[PDB]
Parts: sequence; C-alpha cells; structure tokens
Amino acid sequence: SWRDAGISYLRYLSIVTRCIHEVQKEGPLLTKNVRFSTIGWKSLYLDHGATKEYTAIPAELEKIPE
Amino acid sequence: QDPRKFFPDNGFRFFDGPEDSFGDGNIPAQIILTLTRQDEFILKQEPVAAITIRTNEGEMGVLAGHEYTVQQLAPGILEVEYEGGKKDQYVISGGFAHVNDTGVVDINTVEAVPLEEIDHEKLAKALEEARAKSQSPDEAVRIQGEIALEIFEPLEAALH
Amino acid sequence: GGGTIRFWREKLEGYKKYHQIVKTIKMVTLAKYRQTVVRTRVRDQTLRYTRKALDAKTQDDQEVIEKSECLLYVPITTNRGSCGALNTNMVRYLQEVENPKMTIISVGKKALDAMTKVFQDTYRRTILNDMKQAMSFQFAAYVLEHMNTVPWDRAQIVYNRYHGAASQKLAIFNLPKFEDWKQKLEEDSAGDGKIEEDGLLQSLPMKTALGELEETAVEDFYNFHSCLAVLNAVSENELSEYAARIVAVENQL
Amino acid sequence: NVAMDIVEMLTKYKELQDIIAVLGIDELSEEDKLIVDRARKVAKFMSQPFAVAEVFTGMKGYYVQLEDCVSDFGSLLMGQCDNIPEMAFYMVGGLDSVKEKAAKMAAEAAAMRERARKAAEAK
Amino acid sequence: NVAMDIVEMLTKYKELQDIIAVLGIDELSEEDKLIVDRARKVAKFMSQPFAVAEVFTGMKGYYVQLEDCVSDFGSLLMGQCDNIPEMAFYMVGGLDSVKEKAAKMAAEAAAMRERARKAAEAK
Amino acid sequence: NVAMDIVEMLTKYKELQDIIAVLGIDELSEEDKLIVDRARKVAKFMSQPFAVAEVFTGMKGYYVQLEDCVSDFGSLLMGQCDNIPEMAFYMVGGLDSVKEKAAKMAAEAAAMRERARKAAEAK
Amino acid sequence: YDDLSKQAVSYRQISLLLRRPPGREAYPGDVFYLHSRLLERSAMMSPQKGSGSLTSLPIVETLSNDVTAYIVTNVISITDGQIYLDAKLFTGGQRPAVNIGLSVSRVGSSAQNKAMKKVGGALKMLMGEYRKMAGEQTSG
Amino acid sequence: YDDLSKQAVSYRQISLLLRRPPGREAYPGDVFYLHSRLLERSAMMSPQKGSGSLTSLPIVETLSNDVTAYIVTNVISITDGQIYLDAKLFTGGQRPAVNIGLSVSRVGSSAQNKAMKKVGGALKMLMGEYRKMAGEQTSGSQNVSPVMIRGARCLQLFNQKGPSYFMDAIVALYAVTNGYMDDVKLQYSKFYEFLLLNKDLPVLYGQVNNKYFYMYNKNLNYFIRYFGLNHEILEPELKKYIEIHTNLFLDNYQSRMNELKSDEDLVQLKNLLYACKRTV
Amino acid sequence: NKVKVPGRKPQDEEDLTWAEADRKLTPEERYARDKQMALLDKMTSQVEE
Repeated sequence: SWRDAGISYLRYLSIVTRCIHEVQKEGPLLTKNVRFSTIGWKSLYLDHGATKEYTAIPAELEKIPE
Repeated sequence: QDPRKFFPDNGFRFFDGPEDSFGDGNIPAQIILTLTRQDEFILKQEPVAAITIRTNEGEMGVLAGHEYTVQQLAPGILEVEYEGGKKDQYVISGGFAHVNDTGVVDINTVEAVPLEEIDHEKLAKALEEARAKSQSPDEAVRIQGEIALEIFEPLEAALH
Repeated sequence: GGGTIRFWREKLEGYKKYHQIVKTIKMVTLAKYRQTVVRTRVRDQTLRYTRKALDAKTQDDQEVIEKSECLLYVPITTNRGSCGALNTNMVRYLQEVENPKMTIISVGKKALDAMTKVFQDTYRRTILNDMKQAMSFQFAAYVLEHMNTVPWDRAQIVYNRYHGAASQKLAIFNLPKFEDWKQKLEEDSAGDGKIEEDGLLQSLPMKTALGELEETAVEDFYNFHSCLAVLNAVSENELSEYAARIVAVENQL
Repeated sequence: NVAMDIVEMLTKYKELQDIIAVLGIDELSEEDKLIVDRARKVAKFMSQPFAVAEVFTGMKGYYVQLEDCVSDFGSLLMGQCDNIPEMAFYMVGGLDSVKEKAAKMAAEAAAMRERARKAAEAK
Repeated sequence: NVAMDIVEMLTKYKELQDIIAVLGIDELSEEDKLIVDRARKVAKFMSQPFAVAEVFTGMKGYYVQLEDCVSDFGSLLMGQCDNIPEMAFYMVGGLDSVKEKAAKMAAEAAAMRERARKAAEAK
Repeated sequence: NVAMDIVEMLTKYKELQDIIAVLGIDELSEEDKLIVDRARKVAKFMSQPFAVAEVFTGMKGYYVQLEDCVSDFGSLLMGQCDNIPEMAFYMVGGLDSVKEKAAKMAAEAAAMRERARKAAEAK
Repeated sequence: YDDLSKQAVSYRQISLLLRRPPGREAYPGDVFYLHSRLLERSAMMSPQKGSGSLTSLPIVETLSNDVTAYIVTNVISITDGQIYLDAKLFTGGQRPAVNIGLSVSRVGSSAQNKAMKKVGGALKMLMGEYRKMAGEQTSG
Repeated sequence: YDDLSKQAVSYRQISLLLRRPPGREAYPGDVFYLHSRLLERSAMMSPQKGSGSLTSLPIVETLSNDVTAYIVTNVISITDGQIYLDAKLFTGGQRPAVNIGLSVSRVGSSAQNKAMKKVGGALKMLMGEYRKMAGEQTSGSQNVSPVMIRGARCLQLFNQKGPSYFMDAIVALYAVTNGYMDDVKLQYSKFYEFLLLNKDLPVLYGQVNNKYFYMYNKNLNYFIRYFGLNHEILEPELKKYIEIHTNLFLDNYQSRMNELKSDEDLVQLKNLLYACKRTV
Repeated sequence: NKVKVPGRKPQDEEDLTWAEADRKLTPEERYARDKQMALLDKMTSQVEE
C-alpha cells in the first residue's frame, strides 16, 4: 500500500482533502476550500549572498522526500 | 545586558481543555460534541444525543458516558444525531476522535463538509479517473487512484 | 531661494504622493484583515484538547540544554513589512535565548536576511507562503517535513498571538520529541495522576488510552497534533501581521 | 583617522534619518540599525557638562583630556563597547564615567524589579 | 461646562469614527457605543432650519433661546433623553419641538403598520 | 497614435516609479509590470549616438529615418519586442541595430559563463 | 482672451518705463483693477436692457502649476468660477485635461438646461465617488 | 583664480558706492561680462600665434550645495566644464569629494592621452553601470556583478591627497577595468596600489621574466604616453607584471592581513591603509 | 559574530555602496537586471536549440 511507499500520513490526509474539495458543489464553500488545498508556497535558503530553493522536500504530494 | 526582557506565553494555555475526572457521580444524558476542521470549528460544545464514526477497524457508535477511547478516523462520512431526532452528516478526511468519560467528545479533522454540498454528477467522473490511475502501473499514480477511491467509495455508497 | 523653493516643492509633492501610497497599503490591509477577523469569532478550539498531550510544566532553559543535543526553533516571520517589531522582537528573543545546540528553520522572507546576519551558522533556511491562498493543513505538514530532517529534541515554535487589534504579543509551543514524548507518556501513565504545575490539565486517562493504541497510529497522533499546533501559529501570525501593519502604517501617516 | 570615521558614521546616520523619521528603525537592515545604534551613542557621547552650566544640567563639569578623548571614540567606533546602552553616554566625559553611569542605571533598574516584586507580593 | 462636554463628546466620536470604519461598531465597548449614538444625535441636533428659506424649502424656522438650548443639550448629555431616535433631532430647534416630530414619526409608522396589517388581513 | 501612446505610457511610468520606490515591483499587476518594462525600454531606446559625440560616446552616430522610426516604436508598443533585453536598446538607432547588439550581449554573456566553468575546471 | 498674462506684462512695461511705483512681481497696484475694469463689463443684462449678455473666457497661463502667482490669484478672485487644465492628464490621453476638483463653476445649475441638471447632477454624484475609490485603489 | 565670488563682491562694492544702479542680488548687472572678459582670454592659440595656451581653473564658493546663485550660474554658463565638490562626500569620507554626476568636461578624449582614452572610455562605461547598481546594499555578496566590484575598487583609487604621476595612475586603473584587482577586498585596494607603484614585488620575489616593464624606472611614462598601453609591445608585459603582483599579494600579504584578530595589530593595519590613501 | 557591519576599516566587511547613487531608483534597477539576465539565459538556450 501507500504506507511503505514512503509518503507520510499527513500527505495522505491532504490528498484526501484535495479530492473532497474537487467533488463538492460550486458555491461559497468551495470558494473557501480550494484555498485550503492549492499549493503556492516555496522554500529558500540563503547562499553566501544569494537565494536558493531547498528542493529536498517538495510541496506536491505525489512525490516523496529524499 | 538586560536579563531576558521577553517572557513569551505558552500558547497552549489560552485554550480551556477538559479535566478528565474518573467520576464520582452519574453520567449526563447527552454528549457535548465539538467538531473541528483545520483551524475553525463547525460545532462548539453543542448538546448531542449520539454520534456514529467511521474507523480503520470499522464503524463505531458513541453515547453518553461512552468508554474513554481514541483511534484513527478512516476517510469517509460521519453521522450525528441530535436530541430532537434529526440527523446531520459530514464528510471528513481522517482525524482523531476523543470521547471523555464525562460525555465531552472532541473531534479533530483536516476537513469537514456536509453531504448536501456534494453532487453524484461530479463524483462520477473522478471515479474512473481514480481507476485509470490505479490500473496505470506506477507507484506515484497507483496510490493516488487507491486513495481517491477510498474517499469516493463511501460517498458513492452513501448517496445511493 | 530658487533652488530652495524648488527643493521644498519637490519634498512637499513627494510626501503628498507618499501619503496616499501608504494609505493604499492601509486599505488593502483592511481588505485582508476583515477576511481574517472572522477567525477570531471561531478562535481557540482546534487545540483545546491537544494541549493535554503536548503540554508540560514550564521547564527551565539551562536544564533542557543539558538534557538535549540539538534543540530547534521555528520563528514565524512575514513576507512584506511595515508591520512593526514582530519580526524584530522574534529575533531579539532568540539572541536572548541563544545557545550552542540550536537550529532555526523560519517562515517568511524577513528571517532570511536578518537571521543569517545575526545567527550565521545555526540558521539554515525558511519557508515562504505567498498569501494568494489561505494556509492549509498540508502546509503545516510541509513544515513538519523540514523539521523532521533534524534529530531535534525540543522544537520551540515561536509566533505572534493576536490578543486584540492593539496587542500582538509573543507565544510559543514547546514540542517534545516523539521518542521522548512516548517515554514521558508511559512514565506518567504508570504513577498516580497529580498535576505538577498550576493551570495544567490532568491527562492520565489519555496516556493510558493512547497506550492501547497501536504503534503507527501513535506516530500519526504526534505528527497530526504537532501539525495543528504549527498551523495555529501560522494563522495567529497572519492575523497579527495584518493587525500590526495597520498600526505601524497609521503612525507612518 | 578616528575623526574622519566619526564624521563618516554621522554622514550615514543623517541619510537614515529620512527613513527613521518616516517608517521606523524596525525597517532597516541589521547592519544599518547597528550603525544607527552606534551613531546615536556617538552623538550622545559628544554631549558633556561644563562647570558653567551646572545650574542647568545639574551636574559637575568634566575636563576631558585629549589623549583620553580618542581612545574612547576608537572603542566606540570599533564596536569595543556596544553592550553599554545609549543613555549612559548622555552628559558625561570619558568612558570611565560612562561605565560608572551604566552601573548606576543597572542598579536602579534592577532595584525597581525587586521593589515591584515586594509591591506585588504585598498587593 | 455643557459646551466643553459636547466638544469632548464629538472629539471622541471623531476618534471612534476612525475606529468604526476600520474595526466595526461591534468592536466597541458598551460605554463607547452610547456616545457614538449621542454624538450622532448632537450633530443631527445642530442642524437647524431658517425662517429665511421658509418660502423656498417650505419648512418653518425656529428662533431658539440661549438658556433653553443649554437645558436641551444638558438633557441630551445627561442621557435623560436617549430613547428618542436619531432622525428626530434632524432639522429642528429646541427639545420642546422635536418631541412633536418624534410623536409624528411614531404615529406615521404606526399608521403604516395599521395600513399593512389590514391590507394583508383583508386579502 | 504611436507618439501619443508613448506619451501616455511614460506618464504611467512616472506614476509607477513613485510606487516601486515605496512598495516594490512585486506590488504591481503583470499588465502593469509590462508597461513598466516597455516605458523603461522606450526611454533607453529613444537615446541615440551622434556623429558629433564621437569624442564623448566613443561610437559612430546613426541616422534614423522617419519611416523606420515608427515600425520600431510601434513594435515595442504592442509587445512585438519584449523578448529583446533592455540594454540592447541603449544608445543605438533603429531596431535592426538592436538585435545585432542583443546577439552580442548573449555572446559576451556566454563567454563569462563558460569562462566561469573553465575557471572551475582549472581550480 | 489669449491671453491676459501677457497683457499684464504690457501694463508692467508701460508703468515701469513711465516710472509708476512698482509692487509685487514688479507690477503696479492697480493691475488687479486693470482686469476688474475688463471682466466686470461681462454681464447678463436685464430685461430693461435687451436681455443681452457678454460672456468671458479669459485664459491665464500658469508655470509649474502655480496658482499662488499674483495674476492668477487676482483673476480667480475676480472670476465667476474657473477651469484648470493639467499637463499630467494631457499627456495621459485625457484631453481636455481638466482637473475637476480645482475647476469650479459657482454658476452650478442656473445655467444648465432641464435635460442637463439631472444628468450632470448624477455625474457629480458619480465622479466625487470615483475619486474616493480611484485614489485609494492600487496600481494593479 | 581663487574665489571669483570675492572678485564679484568687490565689483559690487565699487559700483554701488559710485552710485551705479544695483541689480539681482545687489550686483550691478554686468557682472557676467566681467568674468566673460576674464575667461574668454583663455585659449589654445593658433600655430600662427605660437601654439601657446593658458588654462584656467576658476573657483567659486557655494552655499548649501546650490547651483542657483547668480554668479555661479554666470560662471557655469562661461566655463567649459566644472569640478563639483560635494560636502556630503567630503564629509562622507572621500577626498577629493568630486561628484561625477554633476562634474563634466566639454572637451573629453581630445584633451587627454592616447593611453588614457582607452581607460577613461572604460571607466565611463563602468561607472555608468555602477551608478545604476551602487545604491543597493550588497546582498549577493558572491553574486555581486563584476561592475559592483571594479567600480568600488576604482572609488578607492580615486581617494588621494596629492597629485599622481601618469604612469603611476593608469597602471592602478588598468587592473580595475581588466579585473586583476577583484580577489582583493575593497579596504586593501590602496596598499596594493602602494606596492604596485613603490615596492615592486616580482623584482623582490625573483619572478622577473619581464624584460623591461617594471614600475621602478619611472621613465616608462613617456613610452606609455606615446605608444599607449593597448600596444603590442606593452600589453603582454603589463599583464605579466600585474598578475604576478596580484598573486604575490593575495598569497603573502592579503593572507597575513585576514589572519589578524588582536586590536593592537588591527589598529596598526588600520592606520597603514589611511597612510596609503594619503600618499598614493 | 553579532553583525559584520560594512565600514572603511579592514576588519569590517566590504561596502560596495556609492553615495552618488540614488536609493530611490534602485528597486527598479534590481528588477531590470534580474529580468534581463533571464532573457539572456533563455537566449543562449534558444540559439543552442
């Protein structure tokens, strides 16, 4: 199953939440809940002077951290 | 140098949780049910007659003075019965349910939406999408099909 | 005074311009504040039970540094400024508390420039949520996935608590380690349940019932309740950001 | 060389006044606000009492010798004294007088805390 | 004393007016919203008609004395006339004159209710 | 129409330095950033070297014909040249000279990139 | 009149060369009276006087949007309203480039027609609000 | 001409006491013609007239950094260029406090030297690019552009007290424009220059492969002036002096400098660089 | 360890700021450069592809 695949229980709940937000009806509630599933954030770490993306843990849920 | 100008509060303190007493008296007649999604609640300590939950082990029923127990919620639906004989059903995405011996049920979930806000029409299309993902041999997509099916199958069976 | 009168003409018109641009910040900020004050009515319920697990007596700092090997701190900072002393006091507390065995994974751009300049090596990285969409449980879990990179012993999350529109104080969540928390769970579940600190809730029946729960599920119990803690910190700091900006902007006006 | 650097520091502090007067010290880089916290110290240190103006400042007047005037600025310029607060430099002469005054303020400030503890316990 | 209290009131109302547009009237305490009502009543009560324009706009004008006016504002300040609505003080003169308008407003609304009740009950 | 549209554009451009100086470029819509870049390109493009300025510029002057002077502004006016960089417009004549200069700057950038690589290879 | 600002330069020239006493901006005292000799001859005459009328559209050039200038101050003190054109709007495709807040007609409605009072009275109630909104909204 | 404003107060005194009519700022009015008569006499005379010359460096005092006073405008109108000295920069550390944005010269390359044309034309480009970026508090410390490096080192080189010999000036600026002086830090830009001009390192450490090119002789100024630096005979030897100077510096001197932690030694090294800023 | 503030002195860090440059126009300049380098980096790819 998905357990030994390497993903966390929390990514699992978020996948379920994404699906629920899909199937539900169009309205103000959906307008609220699509926000609670959309991915827009990032991560950054500071080089000697510059910014660089810490891409060791992705935001998308299908992938696996390594 | 100033000796520790700051003294930040412990943010847990602002809450007012239960005081689990082992009980030197009788049980109430109705459970005080509190249900919470991500941050905002939907129900704050409302009187309720009984509540039925879905779990990995299976489906359970909760009445006043139910035994103190805690376990995972499996992603599905939830049924709540108020004292007036009415009912209210809520789709959830996992979580943990804590039933106090005093009759105070605290439920924490990642999502909570009634059945009324879902249509079988839009649900139907996602099914074969999940099935195609499940049948498509790939560890990144197979699990997605399986999981979306896990939440859709109780909905497909509950609407019917 | 030709050059002088033109100098003052320039400054005057420049400030008449700058004033309304700052007022524009104010109106946009209220558009984002009134959306979030709705949370205040619906506040202080999702961790009403969770405290009972992860709370303990107020342990001193000098002792836990000896107990631990690598502590952890999570200051929640902002993406844009004109807020106030929130980010800066969040830094002041860390240099007030600074010690050898610490590490910092912050949130927001403002801990990016500051921390590395004040805390060279302990600071590692940050997380950045562009606030086009509200914050999600998956985001707090995404923060947990960063903290789990470290074998940390105690994670002190730091954030700002919106007591009111005129008071945004600090607040912290002292999270024990899972392997430490499970042992504390068994130790406290054995003996009689006596509260060891005023204002604390007794939790003996819980630490028995969790003992009945299986292994993988208790792992998820800890990770889940910690995710909710993280999320409440982020939410409180969003409301405090938009509540302190209006104050630190009307004074600018 | 010291005077050249003092004048330079204040030349930067003056440029930052146009921001601090508008936004605040909280909107400045860590480097910048360190220069602010140091230039304010230099400016407050430039002040000192005179025997003539004892009526006004209510303090005896100091006579800062030249060789002791430079080492103090050099220490205040190299960051050799940053733990000292801003107000210990106001209306003194010589860094020794500062450290005396800083002791006075630390004592009084802590005594307010023990005093407030007794005022709180009795309350 | 009455005039200085009105100045205090309306000044506080300006401040709370800067708060209501930001936070909302529900943010205010029970003591504040009372003066937010009374300040509005005062400002509407300042509105006075004029016998000059009596032909143009039609409404009468009111020459109100000095001492009577002070007793009026003292009533509105001491809270002994708070049950009266806001709009009754709009474009009137003297506390003895608004009460006819308050009665007129209540009678008019009662007649609209008696009209609606019987127009709905007849059908 | 091209001239009045450019005048109309540079007006907004001034209004947006007045904002970017305060907030930042991130506080503007993508449609607004577009005309920022276009006005910033028209301002630099309307520069031109002169044969008389060979002493100062160190470059030969360019004669730009009227017809060629409209199909190059108008192109830049409707996003026909947004992929071209900014400095390629600086101190040149028509649009044909630009792509020459931009092709260069690509080459002189590739040089430093690959020379950085060979610097890494050597040490 | 295109324009009066040059007319005042001419009165200055005359008065100074004939050694009349100068004043602000080197003008004499009765240069306010100069334009009052003129503009007051504009009128809407009485039905005892044929009901004729003389309207005036005196032009006065400003410099760097100054209105504290002597002549501008004077003509504004004389005129029954004003119109104020702006170059910051002329360049932004707004032509005629009025600034409606600074532009005033004390003759508000008595001039307007029956069909015009309603329309323009709505436009005042539209633009006064359009500014409170347009001024506070962002660029984006 | 030390202060010409003081030559205008005198003309004002004369004219007003002789009951001439005043004018703007109480001057008689024809004080422009005064400096015009004085300054148009400067010229580079025709060969028919001997190919002689007289240069003029008039000086005008300024009040609160304004260029709106009467006499100042009357002189900027006349003079070709101007060397604007800003108290904000004098007070801000750098000396001479030349402000390049407001100081120009309306002759340009035609005046200066063949060897200076190719360097000044590079510094104009470099400073025009650094003018656009230098407002930025350096964030990309390693991602700093090469212009942000070269420009700052060039500003260090601009700091002087006395005049600099032509040979001794270019070779310090050539390194900047060509980036040999990019690994050193800003604060050591002048000690470098000192050693580059008065302590020939490769002559000391034995790395003498150059046949002629060394900064000790001081008679290469005339060959540089005639042939130019961008010449076949002088370019390669120049590079094979500066790269060795950089490597010996970066290895023996820079290395020791960054290893200083004490306050005594760091204050000693401090005062050394200020002396280098003065004498060079 | 507190802060390595830039200064004229050698122990302090290097200051590449110039007083003649204006801070007001710096943000636009930063956006300009960061965008220009993206276009050049993409142009290299377009020529290779």
